[PDB]
Amino acid sequence: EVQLVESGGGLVQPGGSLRLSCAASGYTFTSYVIHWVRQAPGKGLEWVGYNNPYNAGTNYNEKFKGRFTISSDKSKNTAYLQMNSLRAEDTAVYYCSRPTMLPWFAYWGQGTLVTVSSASTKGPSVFPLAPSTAALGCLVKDYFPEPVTVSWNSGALTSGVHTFPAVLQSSGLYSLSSVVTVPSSSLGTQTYICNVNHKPSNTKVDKKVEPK
Amino acid sequence: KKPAAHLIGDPSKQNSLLWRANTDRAFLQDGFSLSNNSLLVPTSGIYFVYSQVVFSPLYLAHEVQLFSSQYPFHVPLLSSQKMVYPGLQEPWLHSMYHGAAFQLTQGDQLSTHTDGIPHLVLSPSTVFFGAFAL
Amino acid sequence: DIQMTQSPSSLSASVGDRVTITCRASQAVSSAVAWYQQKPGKAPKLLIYSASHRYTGVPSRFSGSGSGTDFTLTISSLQPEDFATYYCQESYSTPWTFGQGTKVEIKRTVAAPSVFIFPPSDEQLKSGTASVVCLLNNFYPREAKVQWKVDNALQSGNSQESVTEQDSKDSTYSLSSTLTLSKADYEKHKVYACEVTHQGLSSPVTKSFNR
Amino acid sequence: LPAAHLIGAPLKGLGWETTKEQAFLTSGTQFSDAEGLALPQDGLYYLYCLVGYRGRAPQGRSVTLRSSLTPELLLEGAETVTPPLWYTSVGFGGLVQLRRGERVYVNISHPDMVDFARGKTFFGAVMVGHH
Amino acid sequence: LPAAHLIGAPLKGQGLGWETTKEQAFLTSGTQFSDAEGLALPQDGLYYLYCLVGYRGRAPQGRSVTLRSSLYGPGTPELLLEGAETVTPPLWYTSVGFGGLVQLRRGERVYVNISHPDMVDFARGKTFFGAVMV
Amino acid sequence: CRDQEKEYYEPQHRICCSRCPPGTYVSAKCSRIRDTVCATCAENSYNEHWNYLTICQLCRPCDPVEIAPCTSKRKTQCR
Repeated sequence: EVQLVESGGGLVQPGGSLRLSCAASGYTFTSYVIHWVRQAPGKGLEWVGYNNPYNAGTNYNEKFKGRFTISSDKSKNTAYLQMNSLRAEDTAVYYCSRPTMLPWFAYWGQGTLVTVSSASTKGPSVFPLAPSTAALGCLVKDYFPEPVTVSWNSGALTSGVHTFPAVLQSSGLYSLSSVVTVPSSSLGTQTYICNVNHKPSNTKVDKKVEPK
Repeated sequence: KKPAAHLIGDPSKQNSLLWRANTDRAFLQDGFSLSNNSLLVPTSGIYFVYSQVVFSPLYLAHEVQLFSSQYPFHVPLLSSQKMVYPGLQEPWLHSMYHGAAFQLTQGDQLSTHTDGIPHLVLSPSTVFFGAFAL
Repeated sequence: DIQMTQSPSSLSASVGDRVTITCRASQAVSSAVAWYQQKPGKAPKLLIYSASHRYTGVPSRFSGSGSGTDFTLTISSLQPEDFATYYCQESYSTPWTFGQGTKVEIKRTVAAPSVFIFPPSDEQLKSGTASVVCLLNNFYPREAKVQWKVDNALQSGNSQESVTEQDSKDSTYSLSSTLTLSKADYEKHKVYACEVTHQGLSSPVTKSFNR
Repeated sequence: LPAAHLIGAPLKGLGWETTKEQAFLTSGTQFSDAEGLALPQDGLYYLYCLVGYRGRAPQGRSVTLRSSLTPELLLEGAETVTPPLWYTSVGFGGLVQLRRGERVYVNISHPDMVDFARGKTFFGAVMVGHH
Repeated sequence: LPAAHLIGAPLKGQGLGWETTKEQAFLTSGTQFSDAEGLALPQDGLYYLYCLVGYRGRAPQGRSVTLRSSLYGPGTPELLLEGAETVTPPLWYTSVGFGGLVQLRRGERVYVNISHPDMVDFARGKTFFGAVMV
Repeated sequence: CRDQEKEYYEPQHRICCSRCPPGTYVSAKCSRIRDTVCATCAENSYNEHWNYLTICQLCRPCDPVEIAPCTSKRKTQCR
């Protein structure tokens, strides 16, 4: 079945350069075009351009012509977007999507985040939020840039969990918490471990939360 | 679902062959799209693509071409010429039509380039350009 | 280069209601228009192409109409998983622009915030700054009010809170309110309380610990 | 798949033939010279029309060609030649969205000089889409 | 989807052949061709045939320029489609084309006959003939 | 096939059967119990050879570009 997977988003300083890769699988890669669509944080959708992996016949949204270049490597079922001299406007979620007919964005990727700022990366610290039906959590504090991944028991404990939208602290770093409600009875049976993952700093922890 | 586009010229612009697909008798169906006066081939497959121009030493020409990355860039698919020479005493008229069947990849860009524009008889009857999948 | 204009910035509606959104094209566009539903953080989804054909796997309750210049998206029996931002899009010509989008908040039977409070972790104390979080789990509507008291001193300028999105199964909001101060200030006081006011509760609830 | 191919025929002393040589009508597609050609299905059709001529003036012929339908012009081609023997052929094709029961006919300006030697004058239709 | 598009090519000095691979030419699933034989199609069905030829009409007159696609009591050819333009004028260019629905049977071969290959334009999409199932 | 010009090959069976005589068109094909059924063409319809054609050509008048006739068997013998 069809699977698109972006990768390579992260931190880039203004005027810098970054290239995004989109891995394809589950359809004969060379008879379908790859689109790139972006969206500035909590805003509309913008089409960047497309590339035909068979004949390289790229077609750009002129807004990025001669500043963005979409390539592809049919030997690796992959589409590429390289973006030169990045800016504020350009900070966004970057999606790759392959259609049915050309203008019908049918299948999307998960998207990947390019943050364009001057500041430096930073890994987050993970502190438990121990319970006092009970509710417990994970405080992921002081990290940059977006985004961070929180999942519980490796994607098992999926229900009742709320991983909050991160906050911009005055320190210039992001922080969020991931809380989940469990049976108050079984805080002795079940293990509660939260998986944190912050790629731009290659930090990746499992924090076990439990009462004192 | 089978794509077909039928584009007619905009008669307001008379000094340029601008393709439009808005009218009752001009349209895009099932995936055809436009892109700077080019028709974007919706899916890789076999299409019949056609176009006709009408005209009212002078050189007349009209080619439907396919845009390519490699060598010649602008590769014509359907071309036709016609010389009219001074000695013009009558309301002369002329209609170069041509269509054919081609193998096209998705996102292919069909465009038409014509010599003798100011003579074009812009109308839904005369000057048009479209293609349909088979 | 065509522009699109969606009619309602947002809209509140209740489960089962008829939701109708309009999108206007800056020029005639045959019938080449698409409709996408997104959700939070996750990728958009194709609901409608060529103005009215549903896409594979799109629930029947989704339906598209529109002629040339103006188009409309309608949902018959609004589920809760029918919540997102719905973008229209001219598929007529490049660069295939999207309207602004339309956000949908589903109405529900007013819920009370199951409040909780959290003592700063010892590990975090080790590093010199302490945060106490307050949680407002599964409530409605979003509108709510949290206040921190440190020995009944009302705090200000040090409170930081964030709400989730409308949950895709029960249409309730959830809120966190992190209170951050240095370690010195933290040990200098004793009673820490989070005070919540919402309709779902008879009277403003408070939760507390001290140490 | 509704379709039609009709050949030019000389009548009086112009009509359209539907059975001889190459001409044919498929599933219930209709025709009658004074009426035109009707199609059994709503859909997108590709119409075409080609006419061969025999110019032999003893000028400036305003030779035109068109298929229609207060009638509606759909497709039109033309050649004026001023200029013994003067053969020329004029042709066109195009997609039209026709509806069931609608009739498409051909209108020629110069039946005095239309060549009838086989595949020189004919018009026809094929469905391509819509469903 | 059986189909063919063949491009004109110059042979010996004064003649004509048909190209099947270069530029735009192509043959699909087992459709056959050989210059001395014609074009055969792998399926029984209704096809749209087409043919267009570009000429460079530059006199030293009265050219009797014609155009024909025919098929093959076995060795008795059957004329299917035919167009013609007689033109009397150093100068001129003209193009002659036609297309039409023929009900062809598997294995039947169709070719094109040109009156004046001495003066047939070969500049790309000027001369070609082809077929597509409908 | 066998000897020609009176017979032709029908591929819906693997046996070659009879042509149709001038002035007729095929009204039904070979079975493996039947031979090609023919039928005489109409007024202004004509054919000129033993033919596996399922329809008759069209008798035309003489185009002023005329000695007769026409009929189902041979044509406008114009000259």
